[PDB]
Amino acid sequence: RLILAMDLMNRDDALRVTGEVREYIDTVKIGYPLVLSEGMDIIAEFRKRFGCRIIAAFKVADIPETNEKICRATFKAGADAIIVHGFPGADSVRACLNVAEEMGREVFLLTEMSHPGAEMFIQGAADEIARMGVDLGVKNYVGPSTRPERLSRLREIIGQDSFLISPGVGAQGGDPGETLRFADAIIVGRSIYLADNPAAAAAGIIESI
Amino acid sequence: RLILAMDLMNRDDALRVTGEVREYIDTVKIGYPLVLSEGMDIIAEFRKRFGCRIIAAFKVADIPETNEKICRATFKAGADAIIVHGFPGADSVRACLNVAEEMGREVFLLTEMSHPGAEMFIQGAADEIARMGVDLGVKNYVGPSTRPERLSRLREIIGQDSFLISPGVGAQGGDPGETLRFADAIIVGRSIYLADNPAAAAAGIIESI
Ligand SMILES: O=c1ccn([C@@H]2O[C@H](COP(=O)(O)O)[C@@H](O)[C@H]2O)c(=O)[nH]1
Ligand SMILES: O=c1ccn([C@@H]2O[C@H](COP(=O)(O)O)[C@@H](O)[C@H]2O)c(=O)[nH]1
Ligand SMILES: [Cl-]
Ligand SMILES: [Cl-]
Ligand SMILES: [Cl-]
Ligand SMILES: [Cl-]
Repeated sequence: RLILAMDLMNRDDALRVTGEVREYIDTVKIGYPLVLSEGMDIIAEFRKRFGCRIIAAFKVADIPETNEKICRATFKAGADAIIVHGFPGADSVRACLNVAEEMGREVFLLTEMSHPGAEMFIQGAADEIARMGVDLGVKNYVGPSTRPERLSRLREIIGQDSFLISPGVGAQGGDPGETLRFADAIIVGRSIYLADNPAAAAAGIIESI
Repeated sequence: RLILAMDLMNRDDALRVTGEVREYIDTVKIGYPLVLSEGMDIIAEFRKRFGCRIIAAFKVADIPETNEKICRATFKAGADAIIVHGFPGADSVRACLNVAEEMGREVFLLTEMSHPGAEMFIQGAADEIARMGVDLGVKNYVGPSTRPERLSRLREIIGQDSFLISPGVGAQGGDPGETLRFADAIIVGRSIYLADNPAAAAAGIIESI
């Protein structure tokens, strides 16, 4: 129920930390901080080295045509799933779903974000973004640990069978236990990778879980 | 280090047994007995239901053009890797490697088989099939548990970094421990799925390992 957000930017440190906490996870979320610094080949290296599932945290938010290209490159690189923003609309999300279907991969729909600014425009559209996901057949979602009442509403819309993961635990203020009342898994980055002992930090989260 | 060969033909029994032994594995080898009976959709169902890696045991052995089509359908269905026969030659293997590269997936090269008949024609070509794999850049191989001296020779050719899995353990007479002196993982089918208590059978193998 714990996903590591590996946002370190240098390959050596990323490999060190991921290896140290491998026993407490099986899924690593890799995003642009690491990929832009070390290249897309890092995805296949991680998948092979650690035998974990890899979720690409690219939160695609372009027009349909470009979203298709990004998804294809991401799955070609070996990612098991890609996170997609829902605010750009149904056609942009459908483009990602089409490529995931073609390549036997998964799409996670980001519905409401965890940072303070998410309240400005995203929050007001979040319920509709989640309903759009349900209408499109999306089965994997991302919602905020920092707002459990919003996480509850998201779970209500997507149902119990849908898979929901949630960032914002630790550094941003979210609580593991409270978040897991609604999400199937929690995403944790800094609380683990910036810790003096990442393995102990992960173990401590697991214990409370 | 244990891969389940799930060759039961009915979905209910396959799901039952795989769920019962899930804690002892993380990789399931699915082949034609199950796929032809329940459809290719069973691959994605297993991947989702159990969160395990899926190796498609199709041992592709056609001309390049057809091998390409089979590999594409297999990866579209969600398989993480596909097993390919090496006896048909380099072009047939290259066709599979090309699709695996396009889709961010893996190819396992079957070099020598485990049954008695493998001594008739395959064994005499096995060393060369393995060398061909090395020349083509193959990093994943399949060799026989029933002939550890042959498994040793295969390991010698492919090197220590290559990943080697081995069927023939249990029902066919192979030994877990002896096989693991050379292979990274053992494939076990009947000894587990036909057992009165599959979980206990898997646990017993794990203990001896
Ligand atoms: O609404 C969202 C969507 C994505 N992330 C991402 O999830 C991770 C959370 O990291 P951290 O705050 O645990 O360090 C980071 O990769 C971050 O970009 C959020 O934090 N909130
Ligand atoms: O040389 C080979 C190649 C493949 N398999 C396959 O590996 C599995 C071994 O099953 P079992 O003998 O443990 O039941 C089966 O799916 C079988 O088709 C072998 O046994 N030997
Ligand atoms: Cl993300
Ligand atoms: Cl972004
Ligand atoms: Cl096989
Ligand atoms: Cl066959």
